[PDB]
Formats: sequence, structure tokens, C-alpha cells
Amino acid sequence: GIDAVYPSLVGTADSKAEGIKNYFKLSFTLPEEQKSRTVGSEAPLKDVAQALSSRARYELFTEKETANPAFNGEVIKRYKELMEHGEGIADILRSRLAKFLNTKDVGKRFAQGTEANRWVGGKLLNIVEQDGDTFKYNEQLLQTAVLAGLQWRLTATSNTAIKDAKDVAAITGIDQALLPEGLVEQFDTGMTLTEAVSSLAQKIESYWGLSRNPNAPLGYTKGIPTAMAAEILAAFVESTDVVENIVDMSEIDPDNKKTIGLYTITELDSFDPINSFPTAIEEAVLVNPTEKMFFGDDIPPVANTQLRNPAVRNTPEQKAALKAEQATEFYVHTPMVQFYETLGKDRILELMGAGTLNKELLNDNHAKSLEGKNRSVEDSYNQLFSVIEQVRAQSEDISTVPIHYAYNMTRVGRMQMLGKYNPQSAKLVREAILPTKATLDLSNQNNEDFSAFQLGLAQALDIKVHTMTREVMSDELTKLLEGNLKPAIDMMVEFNTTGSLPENAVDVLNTALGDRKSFVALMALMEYSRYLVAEDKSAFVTPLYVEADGVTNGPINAMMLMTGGLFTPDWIRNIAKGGLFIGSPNKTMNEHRSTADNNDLYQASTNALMESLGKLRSNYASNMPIQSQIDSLLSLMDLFLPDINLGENGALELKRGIAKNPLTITIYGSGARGIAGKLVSSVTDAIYERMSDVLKARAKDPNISAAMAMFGKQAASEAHAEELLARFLKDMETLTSTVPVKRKGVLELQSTGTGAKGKINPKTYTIKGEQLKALQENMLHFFVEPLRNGITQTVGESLVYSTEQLQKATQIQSVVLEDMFKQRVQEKLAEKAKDPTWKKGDFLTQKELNDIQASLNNLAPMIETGSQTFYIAGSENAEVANQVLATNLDDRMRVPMSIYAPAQAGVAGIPFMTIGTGDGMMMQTLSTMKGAPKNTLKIFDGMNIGLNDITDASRKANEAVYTSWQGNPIKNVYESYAKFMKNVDFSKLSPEALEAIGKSALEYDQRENATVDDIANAASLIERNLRNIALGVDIRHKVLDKVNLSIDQMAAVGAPYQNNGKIDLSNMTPEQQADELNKLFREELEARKQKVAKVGREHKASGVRILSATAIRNLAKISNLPSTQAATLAEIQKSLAAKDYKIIYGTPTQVAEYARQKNVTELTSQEMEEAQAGNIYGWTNFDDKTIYLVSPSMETLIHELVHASTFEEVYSFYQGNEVSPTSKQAIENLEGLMEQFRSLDISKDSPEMREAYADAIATIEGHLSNGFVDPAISKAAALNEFMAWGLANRALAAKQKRTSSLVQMVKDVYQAIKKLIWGRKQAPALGEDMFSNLLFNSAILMRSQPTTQAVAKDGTLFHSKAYGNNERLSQLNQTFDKLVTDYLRTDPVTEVERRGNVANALMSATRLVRDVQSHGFNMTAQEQSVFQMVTAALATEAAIDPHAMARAQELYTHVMKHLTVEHFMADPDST
Amino acid sequence: DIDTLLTNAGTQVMESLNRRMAGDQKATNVQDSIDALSETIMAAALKRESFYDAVATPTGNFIDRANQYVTDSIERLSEAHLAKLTAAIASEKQGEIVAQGVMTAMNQGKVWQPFHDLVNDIVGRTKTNANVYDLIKLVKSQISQDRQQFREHLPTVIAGKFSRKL
DNA sequence: TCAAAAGTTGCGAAGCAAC
Repeated sequence: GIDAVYPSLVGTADSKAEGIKNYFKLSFTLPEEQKSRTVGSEAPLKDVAQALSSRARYELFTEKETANPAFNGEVIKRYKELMEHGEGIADILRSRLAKFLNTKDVGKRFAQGTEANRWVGGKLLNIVEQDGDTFKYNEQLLQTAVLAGLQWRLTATSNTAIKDAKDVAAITGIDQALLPEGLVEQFDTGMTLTEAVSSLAQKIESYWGLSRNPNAPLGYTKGIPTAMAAEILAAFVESTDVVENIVDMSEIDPDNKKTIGLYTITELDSFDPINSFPTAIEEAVLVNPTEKMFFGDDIPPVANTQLRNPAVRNTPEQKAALKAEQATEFYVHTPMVQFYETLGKDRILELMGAGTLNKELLNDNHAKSLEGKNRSVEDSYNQLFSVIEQVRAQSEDISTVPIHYAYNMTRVGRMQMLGKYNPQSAKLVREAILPTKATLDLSNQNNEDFSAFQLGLAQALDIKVHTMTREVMSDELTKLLEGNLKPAIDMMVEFNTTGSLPENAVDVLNTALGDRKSFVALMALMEYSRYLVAEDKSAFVTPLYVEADGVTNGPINAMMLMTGGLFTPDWIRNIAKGGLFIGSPNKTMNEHRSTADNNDLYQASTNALMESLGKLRSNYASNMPIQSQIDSLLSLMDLFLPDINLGENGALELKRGIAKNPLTITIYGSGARGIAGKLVSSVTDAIYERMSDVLKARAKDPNISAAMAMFGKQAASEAHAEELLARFLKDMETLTSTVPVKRKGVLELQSTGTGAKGKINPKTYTIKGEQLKALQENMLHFFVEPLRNGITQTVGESLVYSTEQLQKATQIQSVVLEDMFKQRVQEKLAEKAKDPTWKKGDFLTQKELNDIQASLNNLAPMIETGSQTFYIAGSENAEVANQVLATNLDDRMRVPMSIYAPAQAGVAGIPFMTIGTGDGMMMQTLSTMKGAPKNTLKIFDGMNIGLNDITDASRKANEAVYTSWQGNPIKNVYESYAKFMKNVDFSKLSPEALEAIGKSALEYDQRENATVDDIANAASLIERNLRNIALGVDIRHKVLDKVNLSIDQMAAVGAPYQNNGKIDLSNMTPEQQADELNKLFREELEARKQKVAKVGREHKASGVRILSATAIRNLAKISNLPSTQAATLAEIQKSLAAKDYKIIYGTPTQVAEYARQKNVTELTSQEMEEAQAGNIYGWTNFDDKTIYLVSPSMETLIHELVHASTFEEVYSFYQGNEVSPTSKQAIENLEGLMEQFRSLDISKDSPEMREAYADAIATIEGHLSNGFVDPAISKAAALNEFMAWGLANRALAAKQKRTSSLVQMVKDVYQAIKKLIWGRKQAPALGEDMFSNLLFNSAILMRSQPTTQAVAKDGTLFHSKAYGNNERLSQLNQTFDKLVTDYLRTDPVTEVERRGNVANALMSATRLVRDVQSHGFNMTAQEQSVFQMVTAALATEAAIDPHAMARAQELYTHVMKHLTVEHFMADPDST
Repeated sequence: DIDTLLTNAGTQVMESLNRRMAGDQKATNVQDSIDALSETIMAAALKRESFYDAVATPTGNFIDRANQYVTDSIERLSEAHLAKLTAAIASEKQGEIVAQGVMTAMNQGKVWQPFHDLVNDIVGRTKTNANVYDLIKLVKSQISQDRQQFREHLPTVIAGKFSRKL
């Protein structure tokens, strides 16, 4: 076979011999079938020459009945020039071979018998021929190789991927948050060495049509094609087809000695005929081409493996979704392609981009950023019109040719189109090729088919169609169609009749569209204008679509799949914002946003951000310079970054589904420092854009001042613009000259040189270096930290806990796999060292590599969910080889060796599970479900549906969401972690491996001297935690399936899905629905647990007993306690009886049932973990003085009697009331001991004592860092928790303990309580039991009035038809909150007469506000509130500063000089 | 423009006050003045919350919201054919039938027969085993049926005869 | 940060030195 064909190759085919060897004959075998048509071709270049000479000739060679109609006679002439060009390189390669054979007598050395074909650069020589003194190429192998180069030349750039931030930083050595701008853009044209050689190598191997022997070294089955590929690229670069750019990296930073290189390939002209049918060669030399376009009955095949993950196969359920998606037919919209080509490529760039580019009036850093925007549009435009040329040649009518695309699973289970520019990715092609179609009756404007038509138009024109009813949408849409969009429609109508555009087409659209500019907004104008001129509106056919976008699909999916524990009323309200409604059948998002709540998850997080930020600012009241630094940072944000909610809403960027919002980024485990740089990059980018406006304004008028050029649009006068400029200069100087430093838990300011000075120079203004670093330090400490606290409050604390355990479990397992994999290749290589045949430089064979990979199957490296498979650690690293694969003949470019080996997971575990099971499963379920919608384009979290069936396909979208919510990512992970720990051994790991996994399992203080026993014990604890979480999630999903629910997550039409429950939860408060859900949760716990096992007046409806006051006299001495403490009970209980304290006790079922009858909030302490232990604790209601006990005893009754009395002293002292001097000292002493409690060392204490301290310190700091509660209430709660920790841990810290500081702390806190209870009278001696090991275990309930900012910010975004839906008034209120509301005192408001000067102005303004409304100016509810609040702010300011109204007076007199009665008269000639 | 100059002259005044509250309020004795301002904002914040939840209805009507609250409150304590008839009366499109009045239309459709059965039980003419709460949920159910068909569906029928949007 | 990876030459025939 192999020896039979081309048997003249130099070398001996024998495996082991002392002579020279030809390793090509052993590395590659001969496939039994046919893969390439050039295997038997003596001259492949000339054989295909007669194949591409005529249409008839091309028929026989390809063995097809008919050829592509695009392969006509016009492109025949083009291919002759290109292939003749491909004949000149073959001579260049031959010339280069001769030079190598003579340089340094390398070829002469072969005469003696040197093994020159086994060198790093000599792998190319393995296929050379013998001709005597000299050598020559094998013609068949050489001529076939250049065919792969020609095909690679045409379509290389169409398949290259996009470089990510990490890789760009990796090849640069500097983080992408600090590198200078502009060098990132250079990736657009150039590609690195490995990208170019690897892509070309694959084509050469495929064209040869040979398989790989599994028993051959990896240095020959993978190096021979690479050596050939490097030769072709070197030939091309000297032939001017490829240009090589060498970048010296020492200029930007001297320490970077690296010298990277970029390769760029020359591009053909746009009108070149080769663009019509560029894949003639590929479909001629192959049998199953991969580069193709499918027309008619052609169907793409189904992929067998994931994207860039050969070790993972596609599940049969996954393969079913691939078949359905690839069967959907697309069509080209003829009326839209005419509009694009008539406008022109240059006009498109100006309209979509930043207009015409000129370096004279553009900032240096701003100009280079716009290059990426222009590059993407130009490439997408060229690609779209190259496809149209091929389609137009297939039929007379272009709009009747189906087009099929290809999909494939990615590494996270998401379907992805194959190709860089496709309808799924490029937004330009999305408006030309669509799968949707519809037929509507628009003869009447009051029909039901006209409402669907208006829904598509309104959504495409940037209208929140999912937050208003179907009637408000029509009212708002009609205003646009007759207002600003009127001039644009008139031009569109003219185009639809004569096909021409005005000379100012670009300018007109910019004025009309405004900030609503998008590629889809141009389609809406075309469809509406096409409808007006239509003569028959009863059978209108349009491809317009409506997108069923999800509402915050990221956080919502993670909150519903990775949350455990009892249900909470706060969770119920928060989950309502995502589209889950409990006890409200047939409810939609439109009704919820109009009548219930208009705040979303993004807005809720921002509201909590300012609540915590105000608390932090108040703590530094004694440090004025610190406060001024906070204001400077916030003031700079307002000028340039009014909003922080970023995202993929840009119109000149490809859609990849990557989430960049701060809320979802923080959930995905991103570091605090990383997001600080991202926020700074947005502010600096906004500053540069303002500089371009200064230069642009200077050209128009060379006399305007700097202040008027920058802040002209927001200045009421010339003096107002000076204040804004002066304020901006001071803000930027302070931030870049002073930084905050963290000292022992308190911040401090230090000087770090000089910041920006008083010189603008807008042409060359930039911020970098020390100034840029100082900017991020202020941002991290003053804005990022409060953001984390606010995010956790909304998404729930339990969700954060579930994410931390998931990251640790996946990180530990990844390091072990990586270290073990590296420990077996070294053993195998050392084993081969005693084999004379083996030579250093090669690698293990394919069979050997698989055996090592298959040896880790017992470690469970893959996670199975029943329908999806995940491989987190899989990557194509290169450090495992540390060798050189191959190189050029002249030793110019060296290609390293890359192997597919496991790597460290890092923080990728959290986004893998959420995306893979949350959103990835929904789309897979939607495609394969019964009666799945047809002719739709689902991208990642949305879908495009035709106007005919908007209300039916949207209902099934919500059904898939419900189905995907029944999964359990934690349970799947735990099933792999448990198996991993069964067959693991930490005593055989490398010393560096133990350090890597010690950073996750252990703490900071325990990291040092970490014994291998401590590492094993710590890793076992994480497995236990994962078991409980998977149990809690499973039970919660069972309870929710038994109640009626309405799901409206992924919808904008108003067609929800009902889960057909059986328990009615309607007509109940959200606080009431939690109790019912908790009742079913507890019944499930006891049902499983039992399976494994196989005095006072009594209430009537429940078996609880009520023990009121004046009924505890007998029980005073029943406990027979010593008389020293017996007298205390008489005094303590006497005070309690004066306040009418009542006692209620019973079994857990009885005490919980009684609360539901009387509407009583319960705070019983028990969870799944506590259920196994079997401990239940009651609670105390401080508002009505009621004590609740669960399964009480005589011992615990006495403890609660003194617990309630002690807490009264703590509460009264913090409320400002006078306290006894004996009790005052005790609380004061306890406060002092509290300040030392959070600054202790625990690394030398018992492991169990660490948990007691860690849990106590978590809740203590949480109370002090709360800004929405009364300070008196928060302070009392923190001290009460301090007392509980000391008494609870006394029993076990009084023995087997050393003289540790923490152990000593327990004794001091215990002694302080003794004096407080006993007062000035004699107390029991030290070390004696207080009340038979008295403990504090019952929670305390307290409430207080909310703050002013809490109620003002709640109704800011209220909007409704009957309440008022003025969008502009909503924005005005938002800016009012920042200036005034956010700076009010956090204390709750009071009611005093408040006589004075300012109050007179406020009182007078209130009366004048009412008179205006009753004297001709009727206002709605929304407009009345804004007018009332704004006027109050202007009234108090004018009362303090008499000159504040000087400017407003000037504008008033001018208005009064042009006002007439007829201005307010609608019909001036009325009767 | 004059309107854009007026709003800019307003935020300038607000920004002047913002630079006053951000300073040392206690030292510059503006603490009492700001407290008066916060009272006005608090009072106006609660008033706008009362108007909301008072129109928490798809139709945004005072009466419609009140009826829903009473209907739900009765179902907590208590622990078809006629509806289709009233829908045809308000959906008539003949043009000449609607010109004869509504008394004639009701008689033709025999709407009075389902109505007579319910009233007889309430008065006591016909004995029945239904409790009070079952009958109250019946009378209040038919009242909402008339309002939905006549105050909401009838205007859509009239506007549907025009080929435009007046 | 949710994703493919990734310096360039001289001597000498592997791998360190130099930048």
C-alpha cells in the first residue's frame, strides 16, 4: 500500500535498522476508501488544470450530474490567473530547497550517512527524493501541497476567530486594563505565528488523503505537515502575497523584551469574480468538502464531537437539536439588499459609525478606537454581497432559493453557527437573510393583525414593549410616525417608487432616528413605507419579526437553580421581577410592570448601592479629607457616566452572548480588582469623546472659550459653563494625586506624586501610567466594595454561599488532574530513555497518550447531567512538551509543541454550570419538544418569530423555561466530587500541587505549615457541604410543582404558561405564601427521614398552651435552685410581670399552626442540617412582649426568663433612656470588649473554635453595615449576638484549651454579664455555674420606621395610563434623587413645628403649588409629585442665597414680553 | 432654546444646594433647614403611593379595583350560561337591531330567565340549600360581567366599523 | 471575566544566549 505507491522515497521502509530511515512511510497509512482525487495523480497541478477549463470538463472530475450554476464562463478567466500565480511558488520552493542543501554543507553531510532527516528542521527532508549528488522534491506531494495554499489564501480571513482579552494580555505581558490603547486593534489584520501555521497545516494534511498510524511518534505524524506548512507561508511572504510585520515591544514598556510578529494577507478587490465562487478548488480535490453553501435539498451533516473538544461526544438528545436547527430554510429579502447597495459602502460607514474621519479634529486615543467600528462594518458588508452574487446566479428569482446553515455545540452547550459573519452573529446580515414569513390582513387599522404589525415596528424602534399594554404602545408609536420620523418616511416612499435617494440621505436619517439608530430600525422604515404604497393590504407579505427577549436571564437562572433552604418573603418579591408569579393565574409581565412594580433586578441593585455608600460616607464624619475624596469620584461619574448598566447594546459589535453587566459579572466570580479597571475604562473613553467635540467646535468658531466648547449643551449662561469646567479640573487632579490605603481595617489617604495639571491640549490629551493606576485605587475602595454588598442583598445570601462551594470543588479537582497528568508523561519519557531507537525530540505515540488519558477515568473528570456533558479542565496547553515541533528551512520561525491536556479550572466553574444547564438546556429543549415552533432564529436567549403565530410560539418558549428549571447542577457536580475523593491520594502529589490546592481549602492564617493530613481533612469537608445543598434544591423543586404558577420569563407578547397546580395560594400576602410553602417543605423532610428508619389555659384550634402573667408563682421555687440565685428570679420575674409578658409553648407542629391562625411571624431556628441533629429554637416578639418556646423543658424556661430581662437593659440604653450606674458600666465594658473581638488571632486555636468565631463575626459586622435600619435597633442587635457567642462557647472552651487570646476572651465576656444581671449586690464567685449553664438561644424581633430615601426611591419609576406615563418626567426625577435625595440624613424623619426662615418659604411654596393646579393647569398624579418636590428644592435654596434667582428672573421678563391669551386657545376663533 | 435654557437654569440652582448639603452641616448650621426639606419630600412620597395601588387594575378604574378587593375578601371568609348571553348583546353588529333599544334585545335573548332563578333564592320564593356566601359570589359575579362587556367591549365594536383611526 | 493558543534569531543539529 504505502510502500507500493511512490516507492522511490529516500530511506529504508524497515522499522528498525542502522541505515537511514524514511519516517513518512511509517507515520501515515493508506485509507481503504477514497478521500482525495489527487492520490493517483502524477501531476496534481496540471490534472486540475484540465478540470477547471470548462463546465463540461468540471462535470466528469467531480462525479456529479450537474455543477453549480455560479461556475460560469466569466470566472474561468479569473482562475487561470490565480492558478498560474500558484505555479510560480512551486518553483520558489524548489529554489529554497537547493539553498538549504548547500548552506553549511548540510546536504554534503548526508553523503557520509548522517541522520539529517530526524532533526528539528530536517523533518521536511523526510519526503525528499534522491537524484545522486543532490536531492529534489516529490512532485505529487509538492504540487498537492500548493493547492492547499491557494484555497487557504482565498478564505483564511473568513474563518479566523477573534482574540480575547486574556490572550492579548498573555502575548503582551501587561494586563488589558493598563496597556496603551490602539495596540489591541492590531489583531484585526495580523495573526500570530501559531494561528497561521496551524490553519494551513490542516488543509495540507486533508488534501493528501492519508490517515495517521496510532503507533507512530507524535513528532512525525504532526510535525511533517507543520514543516511543509511553514515552507509555503515563507514562500508566500517573499512573493508579496503575505506581508510580515515585526512589532518591537520594548517601546511601550522597556521591561518587555518580547518581539512578537504579525502576519497579514493581501486582499482581493470587492468586485473580483473569484468572490462569486471561491470554493471551486476545495470541492474538486476533495470528496466531502467542508467549505460550502447549501442550496435546495442539501443538508449539512451532524457533528460528532464538541467544538474544540475531541474527548467529549455529543449526546443523542443534543444531536436531535442539531438536526432540527440545520433543517430550517432561510431566504434573502430583496427590497432590503437594494437599499444597502444604493446607499453605498462609504455612506453606510458615516451613518453607522462616527461619520467622516479626520485626524485634525479627532483625539489621538479616540481616533484609534473608531478603527474597530469601521473595520467590522466594512468586512460584514463585503461578506454579505459576496453571498448574494452566488445566490443570484442560481435562479431567475432571488427570493425563492433556500439556504441552509451549520451548527455545533460549544464548550458550554450553546448552539453556534459556523462562520464569522452569519445571521446569528452579524447584525448587518440579520436584515437581509431571514427565516421568518407572514401574511396579514391590514385593510382595517382596528384588526388583530394590525396590532401584531405595530408590535414589530415599535420594538425595532427602541420602545420597551414588554413594560406597557397593547394600547399604550399604539399611542406612543403613532406619535413617532407623525413627528420626528415623518421626513424619513417621505424619502423612503420616494425610493419605493423610483429607486433614488437624495444627496443628503445620511444627514436626514441622523436627525430623525437620533439615538435609536440601529440596523433593525432601517428595516422598520422600509416595511412601513412599503405598506403605505401597497394597493392591496389584504394579503401583505412581510418578513418582519418580534423578538421574545428574556428579562435578566443571567441572574434569574442562577437564583432558581443554585439556591437552598427555606423560602423567604424577600426571595418571592425578587423572583417576581424575573417572570415567576405565585398564586396569580394568567398573569403577564405587562400587567406586573404596569400595576405592581417597575423596578428590575439591575435597578434594585443600584438602589442598594447608594444605601450602603451613604452609610460608608457617614462613618468618616470626623475625617473631612476622606469625605471630599468620595464626592470627587461621584461627581466625576455624573458628568461622563450617568448610568453604570453596561451591556451588549452596541450596534457596531458582533453578538457573542458575553455578559458584561456588573451584576452578572460579580455573580460569575470575577475579582474586585478586575471589575474596577473595567469601570475606569468606560469613564476614560467618555472623556476622550468630549475632547473631539472641542476640536470640532473650534473649527466652526475659533473664538469660543474652552468651557463653552465642552459644556455648551448644559450651561444656562457663560458663567455656568465656567463652574463646570473648574469643578472638572479639580476632580481629576485630586483623584490622580491621592490614593486610599487600608490600615488595620480603616482607610487612610497617602500622596503618590502629582496628578494632572491645568492644560487641556485636546489633540494630545491622555491618562496613563501613574495617574491611571491612582484612578483605579480610588475606584476599587470607594465604589467596588459597596457594589458587592448591594448585589448580595438582592440576589440572596444563600446564592453566594452555593457559588463559593462550587468554585472550590471544581478548582481542587482540576489541579489534581493536571499534576497527575504531568507525573505520567515524565515516567513514560524516562522509560523510553533506555530504548536506543527512541531519540529525544519526539514524543509519545497517539496510543500511548490515550492510555494516560484513559487512566484518569477513575477520577471522574467529566460531569454528566443525563443529556449534557461538561469537561471544565480540558484545554490545548503547550508547556507540557517544552519542545519545538518544527521550523522553517532557514531557522526563521519555530513552532512549539501543543498537546490536549487538562489545565487549571480557575473561576470558570460557576459560569459553566449556569450557562450550560440554565440557558443552554432551554434552547435544546425548545427545539426537540413536542410541536416545536418552526421557522425561528434563536440566538442565545431570544427568538425571532413571524407575525402570524406570535402568541402561540411564545407560550411554548415559557414551557421550555419551566422544564429547564427542574435540573440540579449541584447534584451532578457532587456525584463526581464524591467519586473523585474515593480514589485519590494526596501523599503522591508534587510539592507545588499541594500549595495550589491549599490556597482554596484552607484559610489565610492556616496556609503556612499545612500538613498533608490537614489538606485531606479540609477537602473532605467541602464534599459534605455539597451533599446538603443538593438535598435542599431537590426538595424545593418538588414543593413548587404542587402549586399554581404562571411563567412569563421569555416573552414580550403576553402569552404565559401555567403549571396546572392543585394548591391555591391566591388572595394571600407574600409573607403569608412563604409559610404555606414552608409547611410543605418540612413535610417532605420527615417523609424521607422516616423511610430510612424503617399548666395553663389551652388553645382550642391548636394544642398550644398559654401561660400568661400572674400564673408563674408556683414555678419560681419548683426548680429548687440555690437561694443565692433563687432571689434573682423573684426580682427578675417581677419586672417581667409588670410589662405583661406572655409565654406560649408546644410541639413544633402545634406552635407553627397557631401562628398561621393569628397572623404571627415565626422565627424558628431549624434547617436540613439542624433536622438531623434534632434541635429547635423558638423566638421572642419584642413588640407585644410574647415569648415562644418549642418543645420546652424546665431548664430552658428559666433561661428565657432572664434572657428577656437582660435584653431590655441593652435596648433601653441604646434608645437614649437613663440606665442605672451599675448597668451602664457593664454595657460600656462590653462595648469595649467588642472592639477587641474582631481583631484577634485564631490560627493557634481549635478548628471547632474557628467556626464559632467565624459565624459570630459574620453577623456582627452585617448589623453595623446596614443603612436601611434604625441605628438604635442595629446597635442593640449586634451586642446581643456578642453575648450569645460567649455563653454558648463557654462549656467547651473551658476544657482542653490553652492560654489562647480567643480562649481568654470567653472568660472576660462571661464575667461582664454576671455583674449586669446581679447589679450591685453580691454575685457568685468566679468559675461557678450561673444558672445551670445558662445559654441565650432565642431570636429577637424588632421593627422601626423606614428612612425617607426608602419611600422616595420606591415610586420613582411608577408609570401607568391612569397614573401617568410621561417618560421625560421619569428621567427628571432620577436626576433630582442624585442631587438632593441621596444627601439627606439617614435618620428617620420626625414631626416638629420647625419655625424659622426656610420653613416659611417651604410652607408658602406648598400653597402656591396647589393654586396653579386649580387655575387652568390640570396635572396628573405623576406630574403633580415631580412639580411638588422640585419646587421645594428651589424654594429653600432661594431662601438661603438671595442671588440664586438672578438668572431665572432675566428669562422671565423676556417670556412675559411675547405672551398672549391666544397662545393658550386651541381654536383662536371659537364661539 | 428658551425651554432648554430654563431647565439648565434649574439644575444650576439644585447643584448649588447640593454643594451645601455635602459639607459640614453641623458647623455651618444648615442641619435644621435640611430637616424641614426632608419632611416635605417624605409627605409627597406617601401621597403618590396612595394614588398607586388605588388604580391597580388593568382598566385603571377606581370602582373596578374596589370590587376586586371585596370579591377576594369574601372568598377567604367562605371556608356560565348567562355570561355567554350578555356577550352577544354587546357584540351586535346588525345596525338595525341595535336601533330598537336594549329592552327589546334582552327579551329576545331570554336573559331574564337565568336572572329570575338567582333572585328567587335570595328573596325566599324558592327554597335552596346554598349558603349566603355562595349567593353573594353569584350576584357580584354577574355585575362585573356587564361592566366588562358594555364599558370595555362595546366601544371596540363601534370603532371597528371605521377603516381609519380617528 | 463565561473563551483556542501563541516571541524572535545565532550556533549547530539541542537548547542556552541575547534582546
